[PDB]
Amino acid sequence: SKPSGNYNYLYRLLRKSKLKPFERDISTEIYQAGNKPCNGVAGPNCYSPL
Amino acid sequence: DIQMTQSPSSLSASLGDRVTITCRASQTIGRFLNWYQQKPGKAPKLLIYGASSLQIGVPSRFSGSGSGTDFTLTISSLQPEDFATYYCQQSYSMPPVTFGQGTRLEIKRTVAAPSVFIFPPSDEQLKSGTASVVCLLNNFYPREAKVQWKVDNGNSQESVTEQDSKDSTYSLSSTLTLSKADYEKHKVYACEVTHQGLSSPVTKSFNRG
Amino acid sequence: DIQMTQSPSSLSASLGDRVTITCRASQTIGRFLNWYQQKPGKAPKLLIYGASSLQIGVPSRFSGSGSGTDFTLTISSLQPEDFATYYCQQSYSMPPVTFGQGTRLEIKRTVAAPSVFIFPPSDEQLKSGTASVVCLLNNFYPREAKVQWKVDNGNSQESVTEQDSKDSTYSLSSTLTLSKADYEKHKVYACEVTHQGLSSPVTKSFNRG
Amino acid sequence: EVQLAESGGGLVQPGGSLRLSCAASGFTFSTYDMHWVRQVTGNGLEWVSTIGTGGDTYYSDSVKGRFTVSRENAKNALFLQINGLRAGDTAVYYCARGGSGQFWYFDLWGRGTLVTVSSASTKGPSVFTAALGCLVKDYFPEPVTVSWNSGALTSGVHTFPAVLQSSGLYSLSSVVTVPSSTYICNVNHKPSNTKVDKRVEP
Amino acid sequence: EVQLAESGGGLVQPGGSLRLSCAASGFTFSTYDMHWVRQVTGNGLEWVSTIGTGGDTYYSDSVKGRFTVSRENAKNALFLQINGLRAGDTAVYYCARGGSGQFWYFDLWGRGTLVTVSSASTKGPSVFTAALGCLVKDYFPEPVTVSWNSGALTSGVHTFPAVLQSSGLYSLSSVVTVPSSTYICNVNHKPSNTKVDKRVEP
Repeated sequence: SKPSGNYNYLYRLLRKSKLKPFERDISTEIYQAGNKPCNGVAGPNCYSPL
Repeated sequence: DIQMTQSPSSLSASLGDRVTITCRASQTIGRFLNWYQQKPGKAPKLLIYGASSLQIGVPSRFSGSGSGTDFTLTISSLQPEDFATYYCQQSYSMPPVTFGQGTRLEIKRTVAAPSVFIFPPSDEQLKSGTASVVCLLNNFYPREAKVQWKVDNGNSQESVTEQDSKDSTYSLSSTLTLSKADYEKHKVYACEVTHQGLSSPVTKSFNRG
Repeated sequence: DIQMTQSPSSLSASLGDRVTITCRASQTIGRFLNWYQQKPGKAPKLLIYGASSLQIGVPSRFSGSGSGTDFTLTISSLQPEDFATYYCQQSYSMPPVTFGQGTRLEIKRTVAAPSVFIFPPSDEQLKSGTASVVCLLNNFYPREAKVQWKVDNGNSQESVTEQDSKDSTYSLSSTLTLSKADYEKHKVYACEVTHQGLSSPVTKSFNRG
Repeated sequence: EVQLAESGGGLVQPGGSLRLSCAASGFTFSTYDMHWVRQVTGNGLEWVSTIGTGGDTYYSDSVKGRFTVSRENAKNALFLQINGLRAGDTAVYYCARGGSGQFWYFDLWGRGTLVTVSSASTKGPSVFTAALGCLVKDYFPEPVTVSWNSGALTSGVHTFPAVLQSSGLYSLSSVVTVPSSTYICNVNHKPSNTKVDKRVEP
Repeated sequence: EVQLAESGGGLVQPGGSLRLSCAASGFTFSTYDMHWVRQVTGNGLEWVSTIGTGGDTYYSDSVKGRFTVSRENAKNALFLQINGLRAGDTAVYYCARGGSGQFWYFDLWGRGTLVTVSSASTKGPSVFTAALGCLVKDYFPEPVTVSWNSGALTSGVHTFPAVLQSSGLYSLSSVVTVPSSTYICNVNHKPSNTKVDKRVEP
């Protein structure tokens, strides 16, 4: 019962390399994306978080 | 969700021949697969369960093979009691069990051409409501034939009988549906015949006065 | 001194099919013959010894037959673990033992056509006088794809990968090797392709990059 | 002998309630699971529902929500409550038993029952060397066959399977061979309890 | 378990001395005969030599005169000394055991070893919807396969076996599928202790 929502529920959309069964991942701070990973922060060309 | 892909709709072979009924799965199911035999005149019956085990009472001429994603039901010597329909069922996921589309086993013989006949509707059908024109293909082995209809060079479903053991051939009947007494509405009513080893007349029509 | 003549180098068959690998000898050797199985990814292993005795651990689907001057290794139902290379060996003259040339067992499917592609390498090789031009034939079911090279419309050794486990097709790679001053002397090149399904691609012109 | 009984299958209005029945005999019924599989005319087998030993029920995707399978440990009675039927549900239902083991396999089959969903009713059909035939229209599912010579000629007679019509009725195209170097084609109908006949000549 | 070990296979100058080794385990080694069978690249099996239980030795026609097989009853140690090797002797050797009976047949096979006789040496290779790839020249027998983008790429990746060169080196070819409605080929040459890579971006 949250007409607003927009949080409290997330899902991953990357890292399809191996994805072993029953192996979860919580690290979503920053990941290699684009030519330069934004020096380790989020933004354009580095939308690696879920 | 799991689907099965069996052998083609029909398989033609003679007595004592070796038939390998192939049936593949959409994913790996291991050995959770079983076969069934169903004669169109009676209830179905299982032959191979678990794709490796033999059901009690089944002759030793039957044999099951295949696992994971491809399964093959191999028969060594076809007997007159073995010609029937067969189905493969997956059992990996128990609630959503599915079956194959089926595979027909028929006796192989020479290419028998049908006796192509066509008869007009009697006066009773003309006194009655919507008339119809029927086409007939009798006693032919290549059941792959199909009959259509053309108007002056509303088609209905055709009907095929079982393979009569007297000649090992099939009989087909197809009819055309029209409106109230439309038999006098047109002079030409074309039956579209098509059969292997036959001239296949695309427009077999009457000649009204 | 004793020579052996086996079946053709390659045999095509599907799962559950019956394969009879024939291997003949130069003279009467009695029953002093044995069969061996060798997968290209591991060491060889024996299946039939003495042409009548089955090796312990081998499934009953393998069967050896023949004696004297003609031997036949009969397989009843092919399994995914059966597709490998086989060799026959005579044992009559034990110090001068000889082996057969080999027989490959491949999965039978539709006749796929090789997707013929050609692309030049980078300038790193063009900096040297010995340039090269590759001619790619990928994902085709057969393996006897004969590829040559034509200068101005030299030849080298081609390369073929193993059959895929899902597509059941082979991939071929041929390269044009030019010696010193041949890269700078000749400008136009052509790849010669010959395979079933194509419209005789004897010439596939290409220009130096 | 070991066999499974069946009853209750028949014509029903679309969406009308219908109850099937199955009765086992010749084995311990309390220690085996039961399954319900249908087969549309011209189609293959299709699992509908099942019930295990512990009383748990299971249904298919297009089956759950309108079906209800029930089973009693005594009297060897098996039932399948059906509601909300439609034209797409017309199929031959077979009572089957689940064999012992770890996976679901059908080791015992019953005689099977026919269930047809339609709003039409029984209607009297009309009958309409060379070979000829009499066309039949406005037919209905019947337990008898077609004959010739007012019922005296049945050897050289061929009867094609029926086909459905838009008015909820069937049609037949039986033929016969007569010498021509002409007989009355008689059509009997048990559900109509009325006989009709005609004739055709070369 | 029961298996046969092997060691000593490697590159050697033409005519240089070489000694292979085979170690058995899991059975009474002193009561079984041992055989040596080679297999040239692309060719079939070829019997080289063997030694019986009594210490007697036997060789082939092109093998006798330059080979020397030896075997110790203890330590399950089997050896095969070779001298005067040539380019035509490059083949994959296998350690095999002679089973019981009155005829020669190999009931047990070893891991197999590779022996190459050439005067060349290891040299660093040079690397050079559409389908393209990278071309490698001046290669060398390698223990690891070539991958694209460190193997993390999930697209269509293929690698062809090497081809012989005039100077004793090799050459390898690889293809890849890229969108053309960009990856880096990683050639990690282990014997050269140096990695080389290239890109095939459109």
